Amino acid sequence: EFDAIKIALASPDMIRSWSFGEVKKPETINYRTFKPERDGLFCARIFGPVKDYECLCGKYKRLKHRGVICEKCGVEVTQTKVRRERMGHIELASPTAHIWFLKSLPSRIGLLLDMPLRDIERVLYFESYVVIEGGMTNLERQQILTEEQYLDALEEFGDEFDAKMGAEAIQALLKSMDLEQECEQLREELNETNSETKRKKLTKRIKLLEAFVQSGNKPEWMILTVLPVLPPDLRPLVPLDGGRFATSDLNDLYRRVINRNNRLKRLLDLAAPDIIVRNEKRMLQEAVDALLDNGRRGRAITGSNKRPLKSLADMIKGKQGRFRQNLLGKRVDYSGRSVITVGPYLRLHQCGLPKKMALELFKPFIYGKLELRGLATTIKAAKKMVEREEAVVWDILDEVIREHPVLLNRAPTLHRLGIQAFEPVLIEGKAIQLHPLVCAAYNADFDGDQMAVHVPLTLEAQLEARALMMSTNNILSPANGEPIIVPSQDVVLGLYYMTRDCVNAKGEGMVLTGPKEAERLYRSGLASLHARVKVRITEYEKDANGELVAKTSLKDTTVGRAILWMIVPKGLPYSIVNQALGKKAISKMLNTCYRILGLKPTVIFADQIMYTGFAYAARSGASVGIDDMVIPEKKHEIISEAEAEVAEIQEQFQSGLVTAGERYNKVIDIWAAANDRVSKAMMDNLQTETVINRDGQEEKQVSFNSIYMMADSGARGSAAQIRQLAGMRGLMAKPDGSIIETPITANFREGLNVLQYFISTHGARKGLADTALKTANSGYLTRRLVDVAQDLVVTEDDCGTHEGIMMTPVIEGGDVKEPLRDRVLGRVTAEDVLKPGTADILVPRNTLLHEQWCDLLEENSVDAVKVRSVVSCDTDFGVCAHCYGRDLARGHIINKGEAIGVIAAQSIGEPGTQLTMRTFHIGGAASRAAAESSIQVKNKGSIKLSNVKSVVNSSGKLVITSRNTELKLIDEFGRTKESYKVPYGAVLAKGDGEQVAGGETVANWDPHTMPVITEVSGFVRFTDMIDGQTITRQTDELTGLSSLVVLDSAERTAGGKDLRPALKIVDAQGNDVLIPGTDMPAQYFLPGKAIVQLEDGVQISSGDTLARIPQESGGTKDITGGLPRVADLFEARRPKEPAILAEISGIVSFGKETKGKRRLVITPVDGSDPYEEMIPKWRQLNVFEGERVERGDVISDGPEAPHDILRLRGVHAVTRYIVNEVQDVYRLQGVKINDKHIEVIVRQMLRKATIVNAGSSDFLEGEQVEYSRVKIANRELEANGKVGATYSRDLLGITKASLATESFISAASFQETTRVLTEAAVAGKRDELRGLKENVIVGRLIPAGTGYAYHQDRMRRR
Amino acid sequence: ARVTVQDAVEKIGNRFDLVLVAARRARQMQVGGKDPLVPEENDKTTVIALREIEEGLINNQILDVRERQEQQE
Amino acid sequence: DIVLNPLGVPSRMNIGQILETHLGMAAKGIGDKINAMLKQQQEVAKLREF
Amino acid sequence: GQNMRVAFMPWNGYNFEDSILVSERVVQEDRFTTIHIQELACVSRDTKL
Amino acid sequence: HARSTGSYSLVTQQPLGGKAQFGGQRFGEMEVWALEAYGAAYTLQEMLTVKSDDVNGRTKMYKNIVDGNHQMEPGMPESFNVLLKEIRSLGINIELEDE
Amino acid sequence: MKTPLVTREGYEKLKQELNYLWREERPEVTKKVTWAASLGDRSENADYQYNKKRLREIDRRVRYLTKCMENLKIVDYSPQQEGKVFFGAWVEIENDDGVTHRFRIVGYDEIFGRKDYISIDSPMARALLKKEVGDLAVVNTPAGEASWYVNAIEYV
DNA sequence: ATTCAGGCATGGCTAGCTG
DNA sequence: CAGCTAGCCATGCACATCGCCTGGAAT
RNA sequence: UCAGGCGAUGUUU
Ligand SMILES: [Mg+2]
Ligand SMILES: [Zn+2]
Ligand SMILES: [Zn+2]
Repeated sequence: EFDAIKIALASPDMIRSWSFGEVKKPETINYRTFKPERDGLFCARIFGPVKDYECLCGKYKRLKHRGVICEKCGVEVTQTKVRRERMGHIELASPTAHIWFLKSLPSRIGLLLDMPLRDIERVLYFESYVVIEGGMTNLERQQILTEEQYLDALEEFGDEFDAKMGAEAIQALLKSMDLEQECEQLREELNETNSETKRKKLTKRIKLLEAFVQSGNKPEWMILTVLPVLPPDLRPLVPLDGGRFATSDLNDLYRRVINRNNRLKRLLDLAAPDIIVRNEKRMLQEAVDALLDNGRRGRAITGSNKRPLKSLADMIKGKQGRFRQNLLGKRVDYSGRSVITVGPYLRLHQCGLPKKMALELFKPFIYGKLELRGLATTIKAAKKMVEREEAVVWDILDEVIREHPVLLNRAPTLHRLGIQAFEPVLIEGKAIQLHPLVCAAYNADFDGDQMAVHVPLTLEAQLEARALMMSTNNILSPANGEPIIVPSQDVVLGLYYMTRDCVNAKGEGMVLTGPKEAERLYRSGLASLHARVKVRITEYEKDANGELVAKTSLKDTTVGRAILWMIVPKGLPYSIVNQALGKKAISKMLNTCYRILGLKPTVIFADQIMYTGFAYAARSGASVGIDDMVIPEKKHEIISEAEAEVAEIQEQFQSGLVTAGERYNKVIDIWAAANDRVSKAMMDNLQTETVINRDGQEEKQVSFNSIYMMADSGARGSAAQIRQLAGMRGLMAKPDGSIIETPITANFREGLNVLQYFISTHGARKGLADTALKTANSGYLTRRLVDVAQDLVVTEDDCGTHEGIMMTPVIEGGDVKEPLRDRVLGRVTAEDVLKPGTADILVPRNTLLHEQWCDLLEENSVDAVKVRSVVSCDTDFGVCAHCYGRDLARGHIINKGEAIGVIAAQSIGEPGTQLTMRTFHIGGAASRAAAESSIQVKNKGSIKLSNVKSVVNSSGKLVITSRNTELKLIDEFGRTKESYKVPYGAVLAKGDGEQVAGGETVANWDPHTMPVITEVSGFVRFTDMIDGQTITRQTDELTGLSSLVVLDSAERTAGGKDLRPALKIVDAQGNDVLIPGTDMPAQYFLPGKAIVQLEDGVQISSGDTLARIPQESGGTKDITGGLPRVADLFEARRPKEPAILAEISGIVSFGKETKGKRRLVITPVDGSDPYEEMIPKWRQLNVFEGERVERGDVISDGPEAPHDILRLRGVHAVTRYIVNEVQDVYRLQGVKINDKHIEVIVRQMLRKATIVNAGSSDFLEGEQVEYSRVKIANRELEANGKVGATYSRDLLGITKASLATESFISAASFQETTRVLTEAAVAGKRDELRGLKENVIVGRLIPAGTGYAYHQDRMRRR
Repeated sequence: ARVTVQDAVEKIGNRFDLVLVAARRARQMQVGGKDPLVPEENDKTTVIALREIEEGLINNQILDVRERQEQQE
Repeated sequence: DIVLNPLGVPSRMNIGQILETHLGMAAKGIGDKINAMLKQQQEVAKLREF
Repeated sequence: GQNMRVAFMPWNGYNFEDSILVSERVVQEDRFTTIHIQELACVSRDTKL
Repeated sequence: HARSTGSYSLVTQQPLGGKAQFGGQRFGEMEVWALEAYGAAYTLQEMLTVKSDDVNGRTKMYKNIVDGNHQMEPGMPESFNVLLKEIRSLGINIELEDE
Repeated sequence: MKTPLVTREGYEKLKQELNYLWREERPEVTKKVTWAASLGDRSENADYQYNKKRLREIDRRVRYLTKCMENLKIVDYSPQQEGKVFFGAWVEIENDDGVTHRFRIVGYDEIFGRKDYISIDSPMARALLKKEVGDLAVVNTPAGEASWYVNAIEYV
């Protein structure tokens, strides 16, 4: 029917073209004869009739007269719908300032006139004056004025001179203004600018102006001359029970406006004094302000009782306007809801449903099949039959449900499992029955939850629900490849007790021909359910070219385990079920099954497991008894000794050897130690407590205590809970956070005196409050993410490129945290991978990676892999297939079209509730601080030096004399795997070429002191060293020995203010000592405020530390929070004290000193030198003068700025940074998330860009634009013979890159409305659909799934 | 008589065009005549179409062929 | 008459209901004992002592 | 409420998560039957016409 | 509780809410996200067009259901038409365009 | 309030304890939490709750030890200069009534009763920053003033 | 029977003080 | 004439449900 | 049949 929506401003001509009539009077209705008032806010001769095709006069009442108006009251006859389309207007005598264009912050009018908003307010509220066409007089044009000044001027120049006040003046101004000359002069000025803030203001202004010109608009239209009224229906007048009517809001508002307008109109006849009409106009302006946005001026007008009545701004804004309430989620017919229960007799592709619900749902289908089989003539008797509920209907309903899937929904839908499908099977009762093995995916216990049904209607819909959402086709959460059909909590106890072993029970020591007769024994009751036995079993294996082959043998197993064997399908090995079968075991069982035998076997195997599990668990009967939580016989004595210890410490305190917090910490530590001892005691007294005879004497074994089983299985609870049932329940914090100083020496089995229970209450209540607030923030995060990645759909097949990124296994210097196999699985090769038999290619460059290829990589010690990412595709508007890898939740590569943005968003959002809120994330320096003073090699290999300048002292150790050196890790091949800096004067435990292993500490120093290492041995004198003048002899209490502290120029004397303290090596006598080999003197000169420890008459070595450089370093990484850390990382906030970096490669120097702060300058090798920047010198400097480095290098420390990282290092670098960071923040809390999704979010984060040189293009220089547009532009530009364009990618926070989008309705449905609608309105911004949320709004298809085929056909149409 | 669609996914490697193909065949069977090509089992057109797909004798190609052959008239 | 789920007890650390169950068992024990002693109608002195 | 004999043991799934199970010996003696009372109102307005 | 075809609200021709008022459920925003997550599209279309908004839509739908022919005809929603009117209430001019 | 002065042996011991906590203790509780999360309920579950509590408690310890290791001034001074009692010294003190005591003076982090267990900020040490063998020294206990006498000193 | 008095976090902006 | 710079506003705050209650004062 | 108040049930450190 149509295409792209368009939006613009409105002219009075446009409005009068819109409306059909004109309002005059404020009345509403009679209250007496409920026919509407004449010519008012409900008038047929304006809006239209009430009853279909019946004039209010009561003359014509039949379609015979369709289309003619009345003559006594003059009303057109038409369907009553029209009162949902026609519209009306109002005549305002005075003009009126619209308000969105006045207080949007920025102010459109405001910067249009280049005028202070305050004074513009003053004008529009009648407390000032302003000039228009001052002429050849003393005054100016924009010159605002006050009362007495106006009076004096009129006294002196009451002539042609003109100034006014009120909206008319704004109107005259704007209508007078031109735009061409404005643009010319402003461009002149911008050529002539030199100040950046001025440039910023002027460039905003010029952008707005040139846009306002390009679009076909006229500024004066920003001032309402004629206001349109909303149609009648949309402001309905509902009657209440009683002779009253439910008052709306828009009615009251319009009525107020019309009263005020009519009063003013009456006032312009008597020519009353002007103060009156001024007060009048002020009232009217404030009223129209109220109607458009009640609540943006001062105190908002109230309504009936106390609250701001709702206005149109609220009709659209907020969590309750139209967008988030009636266009993104609509209530829907054909549905219902009820309570759930279990019903384990179901195969997991079917679910219960109650008769009465069904017979209410499928009423249409029933009607149809009825009149098809010919049992009622019309629909009437049909409905009568289906209400009376006679016989045949139930059979009919069975015939129509048989194969007609349905959808089940639960309330807090987080991830796309939140809606699955099923087939019905009719049940009695009144409560939905639902299979057990899905109550984990729904995250739905049976404590009284509620679920909703939905019934697809059309045929495409049925096929969708079956081929995509039926439960069998979801055995893997798209978050991460682990299964989701994990058997949950009883079935596990079942299988557990079904497979285990004692040492001696009935039937031990016999042989069985087959699992068949095994089960036969166990039923007959002549052999225990578990007793080790030799049996025969036969297994299958597909080792051939996809072909099954059998082999049989005599295994040693347990009878029950044999019974379990009769369910495993043909293809597994046998060792998968020959152990305890906890929870992890059965999980990887199903997993291997799915990886090796397709899908159908796995489904049927899951069902059989659940059945047999419930059966044998029941036959087992694992209760819980109070005499089965054994308190160890040593709790008493341990608490006794603890009390003795705190008594000793209290004695020592009142004897005077400790302080307050000292006693505090001492006590708390010894209690904690006692706690741990108790825990170990109970765990040993339970887990293996069973000791029995074997037909010999005795031998211990794992126990049969019910609680230990219910824990070791993996069903519920663990060491922690069994602790809080047996041992003391540790310590309890208090609201202050100060942990309390007396433990709770009791436990839930014994009693509790009051105080203890009270304190535990403290704890629990604080917990609940945090649950609430954290939920809130999690939801908000999820929403924001899905509104930024919404518009990304896999749209082609092969970008055909050669870029990528590098993946390496993450190692913390020591242990490897996550292996290369896991970080690579599924994502697709970028280049080829040559074996470490170099010049021998192993795998091709453009291949998928499944598990066999994974193992092939593992079997050759693959160092790193270059892989295709998403963040660097080459697609127009889309993201190509190969660059996205295995779509988790399915085996093969992603299909051409499956949207990814949304699933990615939901996955990064879901676990979010598990994060904390207020802690301090310290996963980023645990190893940094632990390895500051000692360099940590990561992998095995020899030690290589780079630009060595060192010497081995007489102590027998190698120390380096310059920063020029670098560390490399030689491999067994000859390349470089690891690289490291070289601290000045480091300690080298190893040497060069000395083949060593990986992870070995070979260096040490003080990370707070640069050494003053010598070159050779000798003795030291006080060469150029004077106390008071140069140095000071400060006494050092807490070390015995004292030292010499350098007195800087700012503190020392003046006569030696410049004398540089020196140190020359000498012999025992003091002869002249030069540099070894060279004629140059050999005294080292001391920097300022240093600490010399040695004195006269001291022997040193070749490179011995003479003095010490006090080196301060602040590691205040306390900014880290956790969930807000995630927030800020997707926000791109600038951290508090950002570390500055190296603009361009070159040498460095200083400049002016103390301009409030210090300066810095850098000169390239051969480039533009004058670069400088102001540094607050109080920050540390990790740099020296003579140091020459490369662009993008670091200079100071602290956080690392994403902005600068982007603009300096590389897109690969920035994306790697964000992924490592956010992954660590999660994985610290232990939640697996494949990295693809974070990658795709980052991509959408950096979608905009800016220009550098116009080239031959068609843009302004200082202009912002989306990357894709300009790339496709300059591509076809270069296609012919012209010059390209220059640009720069720039990173933006999500809450911004949402708004700054081609489409606008997208934004308009997100987080605010006024800003977006106004900017778009002044822009005149056309908008194609081209996305998802749009098409969901307008209701046509979606370019995501099947809609992808549809939209391609549509685009091909033209 | 249908639980999963794996064989269909195999015979047409899209898992989406499956939907459209099946729907088209189903409309043919429900609106206007054109009796099915497999022994039915008192089952609805939907399952019928998926089944005739996995039998491997219906896809977009054959559909357009037979539509053209009708339109021959 | 009612069969709850054992695995619910260690999870929700409310060990109480198990003690409640035991003590109730004792209660109904005394009850049934008295009921027998009364149905086999006896001299009241036995009830007194018991 | 009332006091009933109870026993803790899994029993063929039907008490999977927290689903109590109840035997007909209860629903016979009417020892959870409840009584509810609703209240319905008709009115007599006097509208023109 | 369950509803097939009952009343309809007056401002925005949508089904009502609650039970006492004989209405139907609510198909939440996050659920629309889910359905977009799967490739399912026709389901979403007739989930928020034929069963909620287009008056002509559901009349046609009902008349077709009663005779076997399972087939929708989308048309335009109506709450959106209301959104158009309430923005037009202000100084703005919003429109559809050429076909 | 504090003093960054620490002895090198305890420094090494503390660093090793840090490494122990961060390598072979964190990941096990990590696995337990990742496990427990896969259960359905979270407010009706306590295993996740208390295991998370364990994480919080170990995190606080590692934070404290980290800041310490950042701000530890080390003085591994030898017996080079001896004659007074200033730091890192074994000290015998006796009462004029028979009460005797042997102890070594160390920094704040080295007080767990085993070998050398007295902090400098204690009034005892504060009255002994430098003394001579055979001298009186008094302190101000909350129950009044006290007195003892030195016996012997051996640094190492 | 008509009528007129307990929040937080963040970002954006504007006078207002040093060179 | 420029670079902060502290102080003052705008805008934001999960989803789903059920029951009950009350909707201008003066002339 | 609309808007508010109140209370309650779920998921939710
Ligand atoms: Mg629940
Ligand atoms: Zn008429
Ligand atoms: Zn690509």
